[PDB]
Amino acid sequence: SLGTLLDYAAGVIPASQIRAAGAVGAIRYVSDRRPGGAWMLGKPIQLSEARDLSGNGLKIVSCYQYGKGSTADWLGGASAGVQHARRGSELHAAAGGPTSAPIYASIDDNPSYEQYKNQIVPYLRSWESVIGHQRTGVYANSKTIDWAVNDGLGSYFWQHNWGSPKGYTHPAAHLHQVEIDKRKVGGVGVDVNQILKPQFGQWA
Repeated sequence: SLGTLLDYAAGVIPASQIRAAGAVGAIRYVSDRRPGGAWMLGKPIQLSEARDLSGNGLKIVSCYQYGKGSTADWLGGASAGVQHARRGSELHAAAGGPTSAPIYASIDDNPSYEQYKNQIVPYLRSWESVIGHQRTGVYANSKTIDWAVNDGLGSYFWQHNWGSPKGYTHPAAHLHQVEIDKRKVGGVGVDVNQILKPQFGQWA
């Protein structure tokens, strides 16, 4: 690793506490709170929080996840992709996120090849059609990252371990989620991510 990035949905953490926890920045949501998700005070990142993080010399990265499970964003394929990508782009810009920075679209699942080809490919192609190939990031397991890389879908890859081989890091991944909810920072549960490549989608 080149440093740690934290991700969290339950609340907003003062940048001084992210820095005190040993992280060099955070991966933050450019998404709304779904029904049943009003507790996700960490969604979406606001301009004031982005200014706090950057102010303390911390890195910022954008990710998108609205639904989950039975309401996973990618289920609706192309039509779902344009609706979610537009909103993510709008929220990223509202928090002062530059258009030179990507947004990591979430595949918070362990899909089959059938789900990938029939639903995730049109979903991710819609993200590319809205914000561009160069701005399309993908949060997925290493199997899904490999399928996307092999298809030339997406430019940034953030590996999760649900459906990835034990102890494996995909050689194309920019970021790797290595720990889920095993830490609390400023009263908020956080996930830990390792930076693998020097250009990983940081705003600055």
